Amino acid sequence: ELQEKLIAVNRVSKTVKGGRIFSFTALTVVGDGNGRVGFGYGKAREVPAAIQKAMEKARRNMINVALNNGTLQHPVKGVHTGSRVFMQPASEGTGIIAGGAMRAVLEVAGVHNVLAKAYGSTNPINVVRATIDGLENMNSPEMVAAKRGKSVEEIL
Amino acid sequence: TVSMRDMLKAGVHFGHQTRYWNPKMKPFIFGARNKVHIINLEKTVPMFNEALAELNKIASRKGKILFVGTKRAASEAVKDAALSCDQFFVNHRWLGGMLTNWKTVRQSIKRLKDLETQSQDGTFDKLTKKEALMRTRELEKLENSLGGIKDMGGLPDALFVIDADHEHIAIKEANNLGIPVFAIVDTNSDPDGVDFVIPGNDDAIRAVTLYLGAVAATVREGRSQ
Amino acid sequence: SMQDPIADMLTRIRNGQAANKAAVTMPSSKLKVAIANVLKEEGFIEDFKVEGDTKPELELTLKYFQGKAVVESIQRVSRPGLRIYKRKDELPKVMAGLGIAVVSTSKGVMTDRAARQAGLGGEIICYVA
Amino acid sequence: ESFAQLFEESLKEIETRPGSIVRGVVVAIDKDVVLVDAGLKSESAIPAEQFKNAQGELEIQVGDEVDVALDAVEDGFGETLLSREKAKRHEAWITLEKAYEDAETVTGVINGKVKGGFTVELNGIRAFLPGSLVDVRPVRDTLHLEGKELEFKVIKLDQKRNNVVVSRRAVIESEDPWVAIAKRYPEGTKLTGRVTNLTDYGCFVEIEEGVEGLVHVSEMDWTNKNIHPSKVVNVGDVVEVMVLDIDEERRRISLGLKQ
Amino acid sequence: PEIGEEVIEIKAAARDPGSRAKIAVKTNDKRIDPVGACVGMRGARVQAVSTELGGERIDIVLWDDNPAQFVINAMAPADVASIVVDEDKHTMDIAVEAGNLAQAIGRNGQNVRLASQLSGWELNVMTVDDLQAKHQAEAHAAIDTFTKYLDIDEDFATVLVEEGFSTLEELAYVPMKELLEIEGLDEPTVEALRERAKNALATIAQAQEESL
RNA sequence: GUAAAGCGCACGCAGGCGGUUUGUUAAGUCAGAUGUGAAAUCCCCGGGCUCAACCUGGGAACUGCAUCUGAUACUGGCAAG
RNA sequence: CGGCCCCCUGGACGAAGACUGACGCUCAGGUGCGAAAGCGUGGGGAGCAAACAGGAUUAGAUACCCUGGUAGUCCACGCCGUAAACGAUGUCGACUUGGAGGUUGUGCCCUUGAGGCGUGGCUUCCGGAGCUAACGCGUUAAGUCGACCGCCUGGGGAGUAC
Repeated sequence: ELQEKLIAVNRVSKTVKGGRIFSFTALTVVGDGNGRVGFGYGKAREVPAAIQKAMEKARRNMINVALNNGTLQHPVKGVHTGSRVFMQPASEGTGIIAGGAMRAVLEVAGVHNVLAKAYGSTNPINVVRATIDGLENMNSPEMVAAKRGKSVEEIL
Repeated sequence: TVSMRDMLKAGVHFGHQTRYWNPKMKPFIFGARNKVHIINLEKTVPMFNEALAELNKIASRKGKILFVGTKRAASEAVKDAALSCDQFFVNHRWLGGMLTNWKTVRQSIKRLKDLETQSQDGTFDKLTKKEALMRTRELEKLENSLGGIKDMGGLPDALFVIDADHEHIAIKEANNLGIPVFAIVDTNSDPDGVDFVIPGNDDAIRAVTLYLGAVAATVREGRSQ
Repeated sequence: SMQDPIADMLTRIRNGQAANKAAVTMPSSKLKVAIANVLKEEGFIEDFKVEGDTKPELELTLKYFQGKAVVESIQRVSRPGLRIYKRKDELPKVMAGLGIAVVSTSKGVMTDRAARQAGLGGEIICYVA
Repeated sequence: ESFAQLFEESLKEIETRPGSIVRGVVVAIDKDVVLVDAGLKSESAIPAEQFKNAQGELEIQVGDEVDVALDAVEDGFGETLLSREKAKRHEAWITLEKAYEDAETVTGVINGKVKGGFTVELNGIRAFLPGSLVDVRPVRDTLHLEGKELEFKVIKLDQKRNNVVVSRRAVIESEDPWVAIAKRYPEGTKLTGRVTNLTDYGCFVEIEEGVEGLVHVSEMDWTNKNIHPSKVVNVGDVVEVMVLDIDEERRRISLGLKQ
Repeated sequence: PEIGEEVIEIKAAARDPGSRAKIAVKTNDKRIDPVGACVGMRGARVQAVSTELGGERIDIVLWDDNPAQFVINAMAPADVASIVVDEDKHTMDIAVEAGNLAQAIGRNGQNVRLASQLSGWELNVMTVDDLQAKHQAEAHAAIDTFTKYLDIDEDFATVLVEEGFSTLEELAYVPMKELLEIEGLDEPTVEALRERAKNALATIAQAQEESL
């Protein structure tokens, strides 16, 4: 039921007395096609093991997101370290207008319709984190009604 | 259940000095006496009662309780308390990642159990002396570390702690896993990670004992229920 | 020097929400009062109380729902350096309608929805979410 | 309610700062630490050497009560300054009692003049005296049976510096530190001084009215450099020391202990 | 292996080997997901038990909290909506709809026994309409019993039993202040009418004395 | 602050911004109307060339400017505090 | 900016009151002050010391080290107008958890003692939330905001040429 996308894999080095020890980092993200989403960032000497780790980590520490039907509930900004991200709810049919790692996380999240730009850095890791942050902070109408002591129709 | 007079007698109301406090504890502080913080018993009591009730409820559903104190003043007492209600405890140094990294520690438990078996049930004696001394030493080490939690099986369903600042590693583990935390929190301590905080003197022995005894009684009650 | 009182208000509120302050006090002004009233109506705060004769002090009481604050965001829009005036058609929607935009109009200060209903625009004071 | 506020001020009313109210019940003994609870934030890590009387064995079991001392709080965890100092206040009260009737009567046995004046000891403690006071007249207890028993009749006390000289015999007979710092001066006046803190080059014995002495590291013993003062004497103990040197200007009285 | 390392709280296993094997399991809230681990990648481990000892309809239910959530979980895999309770023998009265009852009940002698041991006691699968039918068959009876309790005039009794919840059968132990809100409450008399019902219970005990 | 980027420091004209209360004005601001904003182009609904491009009817738009009539919370002016 | 004294003189802070009644903040151009070195004229010249000379060192030593040593450093009056002129952090105002100090006021308190409880100004260190690329900053912000100004737009060429 869960869908999982390996966003990126990158070779990283550690210099030692002999020479360079190489290793691989795997950035993955998983989601159930609904609110729930989680990213994982694994590392191992070989690629498949590292992606396996990324999947494992993503599977835990997931996070829920309040989706109005296929899209978002309102425009939302999210940042992390360099990657600053804007994403905006959009009409059915438009699809996921987003670039790169961001796209991937959106798809697994089960959002189908967004207009979305990544300002600043586009370092996959940071940008996916920023996306997750923007999705988490985003609140729903019912939530704001509760926050504020009102009905949904009062807020419209 | 536990009265205010008794707590006063114990020395709960006493709290750390005025240069060592935490401003998140400002609500729980009443005043400062001889440049020493006083804990507000009026606000402490009801919450302590609450915490007791929650612990009882946990017990009723057959919850596993872990008693943590590594202050080495009240290690004996926390062990005693754990045993009275036949629950589990960590009276010596908490192993970093005992709960988060359970699966590894579970092997540790198993090795300890095997060693215990060898010692007692085998009755095999006839072991090379140095080797026998080494095995004995290993047994002692593992008993000290994991004696209380050996029969635990899996992960506790609640975590009682005697000092938050001292056992912050355990607290953090519980939070990461989501285990309910029941902490005694002096003025210097940080109660943010704690779910059911308890403002009381972690240091004084009699106060610690009192805390323990009430907790044990309510666990026993929940078991009876 | 102090140049924008309203903005100072909003910053005070923001800082109180951040710091989990129960109530936030500051010198009173009519526009400030009206803004506070609007917020209360829109439920971002519990209650506001002006007190004093010579130099009265507005005291708002801040709102906290499940630990975290109610006023998720609060920005000035109009400011002394650069004023913003909006016509009724052009009026904004804060957080896609979930938040509000305080707007001063000829018929008083009101939320953006209220202004739209009335059929008139004006100076956009602040967004609240 | 105000129950608690009234209690807080009640409990203020029923404790004081110094070691005055004998309140701490000995709730755990083990060698070499005694511990009490005088209604303080924590329990005191008491030495055994505050509580053995005059021949080297303990005297108080569980439940027993002595007050300790205060006005210093939490070096990082714990509570007190020790209780024998409390006993010093009782000794001071006994000495003051003399004033009432102009005669304090105890046993006082003064064999030899440490710093000019015979040393007189009251039950547990031993204090040092100025010369004249040991004897009412030139009688000179050197010809008396050693460590003889008479009493103490006060000849001289310094009234800020605990130097008290008393008259053993003859029952029938009946700023501030630094201007005139020439009393213990001449070359070699020995003193009885409690050490305060050993700074790994020193010991800081300093007793005589707000002064500072250093018996630092060189004498201390009859080994020079491998000594490490903490091993060789004590913490908080009244000892043999004498001046050897005074600055009245740069306030460095450089005592010694090899004597 | 999670279950083996105390990560999947498995209490009872009310299952019928050789047919259906539905069992619920709890877990310490720590992003574990008990059923998920028991299932695996597209029922990876689920298929193992499926063709383990023989073609069995193994099922896993995400245990929520206490026995109330165990009831619905014992009705799975299906669609429970509500259920009744009692004392020692609560008898979980399954409340579903005819359309969903076909799958819920599954087989007359299969899911009625497999889900009966699920809670350890026994369940009584019923229908949404059935519940209401029996529900009313209870309102009339604290009244449907020849009215052997308080009793006074009948014209006042009808207007009192109109607003009266659960008739008057032992209702004095409930709130004795909301019937005073009723249009007509001078001196404590209705608070006394309930006392009459208590006396009626004593009278019923006297009737037991007449029969014992 | 360290990546480019705080005048070496001040005073200070012009300029920019301006505590709080009342009154007034109505310049800014907002609302409505009138006049205009060529046609074509763009966009919406239609029609005609077999379709399309293309042609084409009606609308919308042309975010503006000018006026007149209102509104007066805010900003401004004036008067008193 | 550092020995004492005197004469003339600017600012800061506190204590209470009394008064004025928005008179305020910022500031392109403009004006002033602006280390050291340097320049001009006139004085002065102990020590130190660019330049210079000799002796060493060295492969060489137009340096480092040694012996000497003149401009200058000092004073008066002018000019110069720059420095890693740095907190590499523009000015003014408001708001946001704490601890340990220093310094300088001041209110009360039995100063019963060097103290006890406050309340102001300036100031050093640590550290929370928050912020930050991180380092770190952290009520003296690099946090949360407002007003005004200054400045940046790849490295070199170049802060150079005209």
